[PDB]
Amino acid sequence: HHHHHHTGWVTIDGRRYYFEPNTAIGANGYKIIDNKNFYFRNGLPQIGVFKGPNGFEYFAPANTDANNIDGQAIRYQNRFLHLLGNIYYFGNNSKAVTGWQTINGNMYYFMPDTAMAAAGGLFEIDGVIYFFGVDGVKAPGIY
Amino acid sequence: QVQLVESGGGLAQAGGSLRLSCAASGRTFSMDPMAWFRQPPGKEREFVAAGSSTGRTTYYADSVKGRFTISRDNAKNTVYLQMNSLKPEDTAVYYCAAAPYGANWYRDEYAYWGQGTQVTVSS
Repeated sequence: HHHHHHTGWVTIDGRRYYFEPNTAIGANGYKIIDNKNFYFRNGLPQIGVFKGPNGFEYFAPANTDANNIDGQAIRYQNRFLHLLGNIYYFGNNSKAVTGWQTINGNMYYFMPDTAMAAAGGLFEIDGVIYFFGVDGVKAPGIY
Repeated sequence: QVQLVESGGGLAQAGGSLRLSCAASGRTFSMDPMAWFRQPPGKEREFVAAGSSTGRTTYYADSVKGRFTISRDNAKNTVYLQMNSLKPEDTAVYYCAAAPYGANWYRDEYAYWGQGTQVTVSS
């Protein structure tokens, strides 16, 4: 295997990994550890927007809000997140919105599986084709 | 703890060139768009340029299109503004910015702002 047996939090090559105490293999999926939320792949906290058991959270780079560490979910309220070329909108509960949304008078569609805005072309949603701008805003009309 | 620091400003003659650098520290910006804004005397802050996380996709104010070029080096956590064919109209305090939280990158809503560097162009 790629890793030897470790348990709990360990530092490897400049990153903190979490290994399951009962199996000594890297953690996978969402976990709250000491009141900090992470989304793991093979022990390594992932950085980005991922779906946890109460919706999409922003698992942020270190020092984004309240001195969070790499991959720790952060408070992120009532604003857009423009990450890696993709567009999200976060509500008052610090979760990314999904489906049809009206924001500042404009209509968006946030993909249910990724929370990313449909953007930059024609998208088929529930049998109907719509046009979305590069900014994720739905144009007038049917296509 | 996070700082954006502009350098490369100052005086220049019309038709000439300047290169601004904005060095970021305290947090990695490789996932965020980065931008330049400017504030002319008496007027409000205005959009100049913005570049995507990798640097592949760029947007420019109509005023500066063709003359100004935005680029970035993520290994250095730095964004640049190459200012060619300078005009007296370009005279302004220039600000670098990162991580927009408004609807689009043109809007003056960014999570991090530089201190600003004075640029003066003479006729």
